[PDB]
Amino acid sequence: NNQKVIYVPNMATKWVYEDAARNSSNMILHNLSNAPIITVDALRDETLEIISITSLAQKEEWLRKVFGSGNNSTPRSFATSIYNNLSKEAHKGNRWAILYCHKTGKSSVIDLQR
Amino acid sequence: NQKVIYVPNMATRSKKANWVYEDAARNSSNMILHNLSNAPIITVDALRDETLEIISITSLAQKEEWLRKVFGSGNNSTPRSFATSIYNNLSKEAHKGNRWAILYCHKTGKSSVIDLQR
Repeated sequence: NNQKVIYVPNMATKWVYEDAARNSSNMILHNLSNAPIITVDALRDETLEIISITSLAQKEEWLRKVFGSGNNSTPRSFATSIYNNLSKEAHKGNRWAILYCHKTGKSSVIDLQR
Repeated sequence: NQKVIYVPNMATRSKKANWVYEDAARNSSNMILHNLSNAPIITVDALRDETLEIISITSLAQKEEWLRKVFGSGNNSTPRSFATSIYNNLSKEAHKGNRWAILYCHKTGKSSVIDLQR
């Protein structure tokens, strides 16, 4: 039942660790279970990557990286819609969105507070 | 029943769509939540934010590149031994095929979800 908790000490600086850590994971599972699920037909691997590691805080940089360039660009209306959806969820004070790509069958967890 | 939101990409279609999404997105997400519910939790006393953010976005595939990215700023004061220990614990889980780990900082209570298969 209990999730494995692995304490990793820092030499420069246990039931208590385990309790706090399990409570944290459980809170995330709770919030994740209420997160919106954004669904798209297809996403380039590179696009999903940049979305999965890029802060929403600078809108133009997010768009610039997601729009990409030239022959390998991502449609602007489509990228922009993804941003506004993610951003809307973020501004509600919430941390998570799930991004599902049908072509791939793959879901990814997006941290909106990155 | 979380909200499902379809974002269309007409530039890539012959024809406008077309509930298959609305239902399949739900299923893959349920599978995610289930696996995450059981993901190992790596817990540390504290971690510099600079180091947390890099760990949360970096592949475990190559250890030397991971360390390279973690200390890329030349100004990261996280002890190298501590960073390496975190890598080894994360890697061990990733080697099992596990997609997910939670990284939890007890000092702050800050908790991040780690994709172990970047």
